[PDB]
Amino acid sequence: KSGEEVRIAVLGASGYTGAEIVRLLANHPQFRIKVMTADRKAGEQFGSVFPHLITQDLPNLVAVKDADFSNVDAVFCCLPHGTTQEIIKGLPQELKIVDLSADFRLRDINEYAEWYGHSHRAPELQQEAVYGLTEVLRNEIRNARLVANPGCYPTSIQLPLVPLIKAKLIKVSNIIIDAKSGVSGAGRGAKEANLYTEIAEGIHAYGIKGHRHVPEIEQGLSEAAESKVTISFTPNLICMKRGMQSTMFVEMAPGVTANDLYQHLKSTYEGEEFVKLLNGSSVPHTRHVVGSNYCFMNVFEDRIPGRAIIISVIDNLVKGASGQAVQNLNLMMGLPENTGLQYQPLFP
Amino acid sequence: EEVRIAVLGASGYTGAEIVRLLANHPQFRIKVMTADRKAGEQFGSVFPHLITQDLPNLVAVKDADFSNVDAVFCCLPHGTTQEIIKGLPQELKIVDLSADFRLRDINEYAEWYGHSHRAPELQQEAVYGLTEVLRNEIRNARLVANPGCYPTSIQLPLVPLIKAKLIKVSNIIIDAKSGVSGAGRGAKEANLYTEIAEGIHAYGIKGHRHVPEIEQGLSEAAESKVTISFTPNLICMKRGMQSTMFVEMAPGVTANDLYQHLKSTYEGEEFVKLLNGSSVPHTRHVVGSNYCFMNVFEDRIPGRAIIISVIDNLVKGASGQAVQNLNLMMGLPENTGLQYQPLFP
Amino acid sequence: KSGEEVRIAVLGASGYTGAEIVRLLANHPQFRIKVMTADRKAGEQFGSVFPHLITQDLPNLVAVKDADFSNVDAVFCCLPHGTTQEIIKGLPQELKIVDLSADFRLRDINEYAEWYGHSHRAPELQQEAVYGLTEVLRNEIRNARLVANPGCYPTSIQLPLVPLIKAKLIKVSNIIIDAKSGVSGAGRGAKEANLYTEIAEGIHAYGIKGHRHVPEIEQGLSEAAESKVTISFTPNLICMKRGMQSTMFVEMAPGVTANDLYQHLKSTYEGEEFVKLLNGSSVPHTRHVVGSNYCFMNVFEDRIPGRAIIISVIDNLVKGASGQAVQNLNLMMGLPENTGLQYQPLFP
Amino acid sequence: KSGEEVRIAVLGASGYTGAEIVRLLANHPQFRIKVMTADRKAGEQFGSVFPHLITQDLPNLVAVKDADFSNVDAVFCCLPHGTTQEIIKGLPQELKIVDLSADFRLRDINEYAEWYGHSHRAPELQQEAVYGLTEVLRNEIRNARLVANPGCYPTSIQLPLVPLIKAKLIKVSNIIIDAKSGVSGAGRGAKEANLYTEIAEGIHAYGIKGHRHVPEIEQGLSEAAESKVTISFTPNLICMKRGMQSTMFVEMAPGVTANDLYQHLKSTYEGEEFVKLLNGSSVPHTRHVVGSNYCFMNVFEDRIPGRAIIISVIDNLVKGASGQAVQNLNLMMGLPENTGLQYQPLFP
Repeated sequence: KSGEEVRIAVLGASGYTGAEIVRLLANHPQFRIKVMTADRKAGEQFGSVFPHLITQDLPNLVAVKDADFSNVDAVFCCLPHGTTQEIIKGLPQELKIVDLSADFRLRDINEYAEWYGHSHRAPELQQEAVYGLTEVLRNEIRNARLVANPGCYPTSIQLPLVPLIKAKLIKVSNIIIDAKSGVSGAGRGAKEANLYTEIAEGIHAYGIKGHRHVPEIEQGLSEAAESKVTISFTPNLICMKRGMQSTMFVEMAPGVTANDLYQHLKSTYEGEEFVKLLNGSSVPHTRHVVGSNYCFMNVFEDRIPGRAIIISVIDNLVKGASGQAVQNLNLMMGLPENTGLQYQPLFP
Repeated sequence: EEVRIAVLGASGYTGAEIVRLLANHPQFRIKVMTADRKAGEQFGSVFPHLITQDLPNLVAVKDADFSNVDAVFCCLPHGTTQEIIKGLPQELKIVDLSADFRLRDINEYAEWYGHSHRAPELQQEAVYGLTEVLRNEIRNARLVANPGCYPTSIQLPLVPLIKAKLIKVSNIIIDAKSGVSGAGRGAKEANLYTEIAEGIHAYGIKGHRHVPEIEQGLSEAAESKVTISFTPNLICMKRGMQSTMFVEMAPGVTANDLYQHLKSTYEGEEFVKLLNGSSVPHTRHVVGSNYCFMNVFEDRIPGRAIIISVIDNLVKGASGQAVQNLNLMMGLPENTGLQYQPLFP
Repeated sequence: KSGEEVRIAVLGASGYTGAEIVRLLANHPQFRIKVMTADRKAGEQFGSVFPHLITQDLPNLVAVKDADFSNVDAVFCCLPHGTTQEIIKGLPQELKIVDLSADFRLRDINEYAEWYGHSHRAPELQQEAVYGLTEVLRNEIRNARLVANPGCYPTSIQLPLVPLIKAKLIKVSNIIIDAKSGVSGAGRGAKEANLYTEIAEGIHAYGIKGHRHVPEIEQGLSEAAESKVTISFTPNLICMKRGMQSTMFVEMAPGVTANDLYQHLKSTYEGEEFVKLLNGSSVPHTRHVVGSNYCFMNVFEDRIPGRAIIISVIDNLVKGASGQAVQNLNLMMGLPENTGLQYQPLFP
Repeated sequence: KSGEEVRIAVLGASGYTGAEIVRLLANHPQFRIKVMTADRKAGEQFGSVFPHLITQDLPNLVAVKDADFSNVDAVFCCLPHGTTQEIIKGLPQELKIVDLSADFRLRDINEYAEWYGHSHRAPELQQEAVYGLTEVLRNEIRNARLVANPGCYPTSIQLPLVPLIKAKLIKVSNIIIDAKSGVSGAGRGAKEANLYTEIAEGIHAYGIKGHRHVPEIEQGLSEAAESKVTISFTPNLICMKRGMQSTMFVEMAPGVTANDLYQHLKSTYEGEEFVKLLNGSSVPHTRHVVGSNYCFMNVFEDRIPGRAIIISVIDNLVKGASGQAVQNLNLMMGLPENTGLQYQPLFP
């Protein structure tokens, strides 16, 4: 603890999202959790919900409806869809808000109702929200009040593709993406599908053709391309808790080589602490960024002429979620972006 | 009637699988097993899970007596295979699980393996052991080159679709995933539980030794040179393999059309099943069986389709198919000793 | 399929137990499933409940009420607890029944109600039921109509301990047992505690002093000792799907050595196909019996004078459950015990 | 970083031990690695050996013989064995040294030879070395130049047992211990037995009667009891990377209850940040201390009258190794004990 303390409120902290925010803020010198909510577990001690955090001095969980924000400086929000928009819309003006849900991610409010089953409840506010892909919208994020924190898959995919598309080094046709993620992305909910026995020692694709993150990914790619981009995105559930890898099979622009893609990503992220372009032909392993806020990537040439292969990995729970959220709040509060986010990966 | 089996190079996982599968085979009985590093040792000592099996002690390959052997399963190094197999007696059914006799173009072999083919004559008579596809040929063959795991999972769905001209041979993008058991039992830092568990990574980028084997099969089906994109990934699981093929369909063809053609092609096949509706094949669902489960889906991009195929890399992807082939070449039903259902959970 | 088919009925087949029975019987040349029941999953196709069995020609699930036993030879039962006692009590007479639940394992009626919450609903029937520990009560089981198939932990423990106690080679004082089991024993029920994320890469003890298998184990040991035996049993949930290991720390009788124990178990089980004493100082691995109906064991000298350490492993789902259930039905039907049970361990 | 820099040298850093030290020191404001040795991988960048540490600014590994200690203040040592004593003996008589090997853990030189074959090579230095069980020998560690960092199993075992024995609350007879550990404790050595395929989905006991940690454990227990303590210790290799759990089945002294044991541990470690006694009957999970320098423990009454069950868990790589080493060096350098050791558990 140092500098001036920033009073934090975590809304919807009973999931893994909340556990990670707590974990990360325990290492942050200024951010201090003062209020935590979990409607289904109000009155309970967080240490009772997450035994691994028993040594942390935290306030008892309260129902979000009883949360007092008058003496709070910033909020990390992780509530259900629809309810999020209503709650955030009512929060006081003097606050920094980072919503980890997808509720304020899509600019097209109609595109939201189509993919989430209901009318956008905060259309006015949606126009004020800024997409939290730190390294890409940094300028806009630092003077934004409401930040819509990106989803995990979208984060791993846009970091490499956005800059390449803006520079016109790759075409926007036939972008084939095969993404893999640890099962922690499915949450703590009691589901037969996510049982150790149903997951361990095996894998399988899911969300074929229409995963809810597709619109989010295309939104960012379309803005970079200045034309409607339609991708092929196939996620796969892996028998591991943490870690995410997105492999993008792209067609390069006329005369462009895999090395050209490599050099552009290199100069684009050379000064970026959390986005690292690996050396030579080193292959990024998801195991090498677990527990860190890092994104490791590299690009290789495809056996097929004119094509390239891009591999991007992150800890779906950190840079893919809570890590990026804290990174954004650091930026919004004017603090170094790496504050409390320098934990090196836990390997083995 | 009992068929005397010899297993050359049985100290690996491949050998263990052969022993396990032949344990429930009414006719095939192992009489000879070789291994040079672990020669003289009891197999139950190399693989404690097979301690109840009555097997001969391992012997050096140079001391193996094939005179009283009917069939042979071969699993030797990247070069010693051609020499050894070339010197085996004539009256024998031979199923080589290595990749030494998989490529017909003797030239392509030198390219991807360094040295020149050491048995070009035999190469001409060897038959690619992709059972469901070359059944007729395998039945008449003396020497069968058992397919590799990735190639098996891929050619089964792709060969018939290309022959029927329902998919194009351009931009065939393949992302394959395999359990680390495919890496072998060799002592390596990279394959340690600590270096593998709770994580994944791609490997053999652009230049994996199975690429020409895959293209060979696709090219003949297409009658033109096919160049694919193939990217394998090492998964943190022991058994299981899943190949995802992102293909472009011919004009006017839909994903369902591909589904129906595969359905018709394999309706009578016991070990290749097309799942119903849009059910997704899980590698966990075929572990320990000689099955290959597959299904095809519409791609979000117009004119494209997504094909998913899974097998147990150690069974239908290796030893299972080798036994399926030997049954065929020995005149026995193909499923003999290969009806074990998947071990799930 | 060989001469003389036996029509099998499986009640409560929607769980892992049922799945294992299906897998095993597909290997059985005589046993053929003709009826399968599921409570809140009736009418569905078994291949839909368990995709890995999609190739098996099986009857669709029906309500237990619709079960027609007129043409059924044997019955495998796996139900709630309390529901089992009722259903079995009301079953035909000319039926061979193997109950995998714990309902008919304990002879002490009060002891049951005391460990299962409710009172025994078939006290009269309980007296006819035979404990299904094959190798130990083979003669009784053979002529029994109702067989109470043993639990997994109890199977791994009694096999080595019962003969040793009968032989008076070990004392019944301070029998300390630390058992470890794969999470598959917890069932396919949707529960947070059994999620991959909550189980993977970690272990923990459970049921500390108060596990339902204790009275089952003590019952067998007390009978073998002709005295009331009170043990120390502590189970541990391991991050693996199947496999089970029981480590018994016992005190040997005066003048007895670990080798003496070893030789008695060897002679006791030399002609037993499914109970094997490993050679020399070989340590039994759970990974080495997975998928088989084997129980591998060995006994070692303890550093403390006068003590020994016995290690016993089995696949909790096979010899610890469905495999032994099938072993028992074979015996009851006059078929070789290994019929459909010669599957060698799936390793790796 | 802040407050005068402490230049660190790590001898034998190519293993998990060294990687862990690097990870922990990256979070330490004062400790800065300046020298790292390794013979096999001499000349290589640490980031090439451990890809998860590529963003760290470290010196290339150098052969120990070419190591320069002129600009080093303290040293962490993780050399083979039989090599440690000779090397440490030759280091500058002014460096603070924490040896993570077992070579200086045994005070009785005769015991060392009697257990390792060859004689102790630095018996004179041995008398000077201090056993590094921080919470137990804090005062001595503060003043030591050479600290023999405890092994993992012994640390998890002595923390609970030592206090209880000194208070004579438990007998020193029939102390039965069954311990479990993640395979990371086996090292990064290329070995068939530690392959994913040979470890995953299975467990097995090892070192039956004869594990090298036994004399270390008995040394601590005998000191506490003031008599020779002979224990029963049985380790087990678990299919998980990190984590360790020791379960001690002990006999309580006359009139002593489990609660008495609980209350004494509660009182003993009340002010200890890294040794936590859980509440009520809360069971410690190894998954709940992963990545942290914590030891979670609890005690329960055994089903057998007069007996009790103690469970202690830690991350074998942190509190069981590098975490405690850093903890000790903090004391020796006069820095707050928890400096750079406040990382909360990585769960899930």
